[PDB]
Amino acid sequence: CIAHYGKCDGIINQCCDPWLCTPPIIGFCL
Repeated sequence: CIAHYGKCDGIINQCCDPWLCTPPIIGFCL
């Protein structure tokens, strides 16, 4: 479910950790 602080597919904010994927498109979950 997306690597730690790793980029996301974009429209899919399914980032387990650390918290959420923001921004959604072209961003990293922190």
